[PDB]
Amino acid sequence: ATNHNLHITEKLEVLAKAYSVQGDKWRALGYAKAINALKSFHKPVTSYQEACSIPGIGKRMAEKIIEILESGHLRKLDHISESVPVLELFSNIWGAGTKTAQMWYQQGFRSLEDIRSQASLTTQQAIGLKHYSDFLERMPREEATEIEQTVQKAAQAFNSGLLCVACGSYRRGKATCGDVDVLITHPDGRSHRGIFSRLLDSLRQEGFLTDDLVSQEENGQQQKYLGVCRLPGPGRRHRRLDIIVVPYSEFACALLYFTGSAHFNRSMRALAKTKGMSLSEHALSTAVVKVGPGRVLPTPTEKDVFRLLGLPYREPAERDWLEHHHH
DNA sequence: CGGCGGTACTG
DNA sequence: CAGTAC
DNA sequence: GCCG
Ligand SMILES: Nc1ccn([C@@H]2CS[C@H](COP(=O)(O)OP(=O)(O)OP(=O)(O)O)O2)c(=O)n1
Ligand SMILES: [Ca+2]
Ligand SMILES: [Ca+2]
Ligand SMILES: [Ca+2]
Ligand SMILES: [Ca+2]
Ligand SMILES: [Ca+2]
Ligand SMILES: [Ca+2]
Ligand SMILES: [Ca+2]
Repeated sequence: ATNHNLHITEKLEVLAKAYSVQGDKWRALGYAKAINALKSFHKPVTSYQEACSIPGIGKRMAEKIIEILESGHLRKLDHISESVPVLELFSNIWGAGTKTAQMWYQQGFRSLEDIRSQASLTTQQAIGLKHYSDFLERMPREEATEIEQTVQKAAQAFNSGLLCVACGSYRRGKATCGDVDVLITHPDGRSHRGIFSRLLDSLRQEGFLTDDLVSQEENGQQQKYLGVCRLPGPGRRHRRLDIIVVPYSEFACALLYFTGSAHFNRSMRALAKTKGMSLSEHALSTAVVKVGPGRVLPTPTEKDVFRLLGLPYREPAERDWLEHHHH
């Protein structure tokens, strides 16, 4: 775009973070939409009226946008609770969300050392905690490619016809990635089955996977792996890796889901529901509603899902937000 | 005013 | 079930 | 927070 309201969005984002770490998620959702709407606007907002006219912006947000626009900052930023930056710190641990972070706060911890030395930690959070720094860093797009190639090469050693694709921010074209998302399927509709057993064992053998966060290996029909990998060679960081294995008939919906963004996926699914459909990572489904399951519409490609939702195909680089348009 | 995406693990 | 995650 |  070119954010024409940069000075405004900066400040609303601080505020938004604050609700977000305090656990006030709907409020934080509201801020995020407004903020995207400001960023995409053709010009600096100049009037309260013009602010309210924007979908995503109502009275309370227009008051703020205006106050910032005239007076040059936002009072409310100097009343944010002091606990917020601790709650953010604790929430940046993988596996600890706002509840854990609040529990730790009421136990009086205020730093990661208070966490290590005294807090009770789930298995996941202990892993989250020891890799705190590495997991906060975004990786270059090129390290993501090598991670994906590792997973793919290990998969094709078992079956050369297996399809592997990196999704997430990578597929949306970004320069850096918070974590790598790999989608595996097989066009024969069948040989995706039992992959995780073999694939995980192989990736552990040569030391690439260093920890597992979610991986239900008791289940032969396991569909997801969330864990931690590390490319070989000196000084490499530990990275988050997510792998999903799906049947080929689910490929377009899984691809769409895994490409995201999160906000994009939410809006798509909200749209589907407005049309008596249901959109998931597994399928797009018609005639919903206790509720009734409705039937799967076949969707051999992502274009089919867009078409059935009455939208034009959206290129992966333009899937940051649904309500963001224009070539 | 109530709804705000739909689903998969963990414990 | 609540919590966290994708 | 905003929307229907
Ligand atoms: N709450 C969520 C989270 C993710 N998603 C979907 C499924 S996984 C895909 C990408 O999500 P990630 O959290 O890896 O974000 P991105 O890849 O966009 O960015 P970075 O990893 O931060 O580079 O989005 C979702 O539908 N709902
Ligand atoms: Ca509006
Ligand atoms: Ca966390
Ligand atoms: Ca590939
Ligand atoms: Ca991810
Ligand atoms: Ca990602
Ligand atoms: Ca396990
Ligand atoms: Ca309310």
